[PDB]
Amino acid sequence: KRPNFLVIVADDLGFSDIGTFGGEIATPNLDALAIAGLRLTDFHTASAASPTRSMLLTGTDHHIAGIGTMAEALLEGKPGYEGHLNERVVALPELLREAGYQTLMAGKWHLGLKPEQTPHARGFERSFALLPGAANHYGFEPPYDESTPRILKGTPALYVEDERYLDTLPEGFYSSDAFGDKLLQYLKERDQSRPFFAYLPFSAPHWPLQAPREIVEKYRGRYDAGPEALRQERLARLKELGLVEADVEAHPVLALTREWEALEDEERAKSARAMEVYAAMVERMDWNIGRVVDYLRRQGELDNTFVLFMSDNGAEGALLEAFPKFGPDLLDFLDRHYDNSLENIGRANSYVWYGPRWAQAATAPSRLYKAFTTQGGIRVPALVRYPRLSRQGAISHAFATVMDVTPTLLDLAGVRHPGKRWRGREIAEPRGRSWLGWLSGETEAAHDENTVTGWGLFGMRAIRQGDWKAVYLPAPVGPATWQLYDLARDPGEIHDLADSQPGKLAELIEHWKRYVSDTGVV
Ligand SMILES: O=P(O)(O)c1ccccc1
Ligand SMILES: O=P(O)(O)c1ccccc1
Ligand SMILES: [Ca+2]
Repeated sequence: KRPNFLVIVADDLGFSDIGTFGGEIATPNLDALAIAGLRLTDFHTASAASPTRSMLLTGTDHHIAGIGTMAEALLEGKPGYEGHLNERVVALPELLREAGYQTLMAGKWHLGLKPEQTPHARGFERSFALLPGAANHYGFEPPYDESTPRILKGTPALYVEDERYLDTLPEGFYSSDAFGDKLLQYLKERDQSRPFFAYLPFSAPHWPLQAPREIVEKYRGRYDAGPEALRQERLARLKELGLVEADVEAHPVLALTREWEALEDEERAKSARAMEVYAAMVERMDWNIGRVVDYLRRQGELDNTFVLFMSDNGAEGALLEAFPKFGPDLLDFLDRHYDNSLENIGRANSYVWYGPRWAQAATAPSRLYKAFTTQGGIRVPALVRYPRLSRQGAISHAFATVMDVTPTLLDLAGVRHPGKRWRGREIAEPRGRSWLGWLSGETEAAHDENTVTGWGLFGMRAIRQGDWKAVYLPAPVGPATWQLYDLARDPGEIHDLADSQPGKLAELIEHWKRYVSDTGVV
């Protein structure tokens, strides 16, 4: 008996959004996986979507795997800054597929748009994928020409099924529902006598925030108290459930938007409606996850499926109107082409994001959010449900990263990572470490006080060894200097220890430099 795998990835979901992670959002199917499984509180991704994906599916750092910076932000020709998963890496599905696994995917790819970079070309026997980093959840497209804001030009509903670039979408297309139908179709059509690797990367709860009315309607008024009232509920509940320490000091909320109590009644009603919509996206995703899990359960296969759920990065605090490289004139265009009046928020012809204060409610007590290298952007909820593993039913604070997944699943599938050559081309070997020892109860963790780990994206840096972490946030968002935090004592990265622990910081700076050098950071 070799296990199946089901790897589920939410897009921009916050740490505490889910019930079992302290949330008020209805997430029954995940909750059952979570409570019975092992919930991780110190599992890390990268600070953004394609870099994290490239890590998930290779076992090594994104600067090596081809996604040194996002394809949207370019460096060109430099090795590892291709904008797609490149040929210096072998992908997890490619390895499993050669060792007998049915490799199935329905979801967001974000690892390349060209025929030779598709899920189909990178190891997926069957795939229904959105290739870009985002799109209108309903397939409603604005006009595409030179004047179209760059962020919208970058996010058409460009879907593929295997080799076929789809020329249209079914009527009633809603992303999370379509990903559910398709993964379910592929499972129903599988060879029932061989195991599967099912990849279910949703695009929910990623902007634009959109969900079926009948689900949003369930959260009517739930968010009228605003994002700071929400953060306080989330923090109380995280403490209550044992996910963060009872005495944790939460990092302060930093936002340049007007605070909730400064907003006029209409502004509040609309931002509350966006968080209602967001909630509805999470529940609806959860509901599609339940369709898949329930089918597997009825087939007598769930207990022999290793189930991993994770978000791909921290909650999305961005103001898309603030980076002019997303424009020109994003708001003016949206004003001319979309209907963001209150009643319409959440339909196909709205386009909203919920902004820095709602995001920060879900990353608390961590500092900031997506696209930053602080714990807010990189510490994400994750759970592992596999009953043959001995650590199950508990909360774990042991360090782990997204790069650990590939070695774990290869391990469990009984497949050796090929080493430094594959198909004759020279390739990278995983920087992650298999969780098998730790999850089978042999060891306390998969990493230790000497484990060194690096991040670097959008000019921001982090370097971590054991539980010490240094951070570099450039201007205008940080001091453009190295700050040092003891994450065991200060998980909010509030208390800069550069002055009191300068030796330790210089050690980390040295490790940072090895990292820059070993991964090809520019
Ligand atoms: O927020 P994401 O990094 O996943 C993204 C997607 C499409 C365009 C730009 C950024
Ligand atoms: O900040 P958002 O673009 O999502 C917005 C919401 C209501 C009216 C205008 C813009
Ligand atoms: Ca993401």
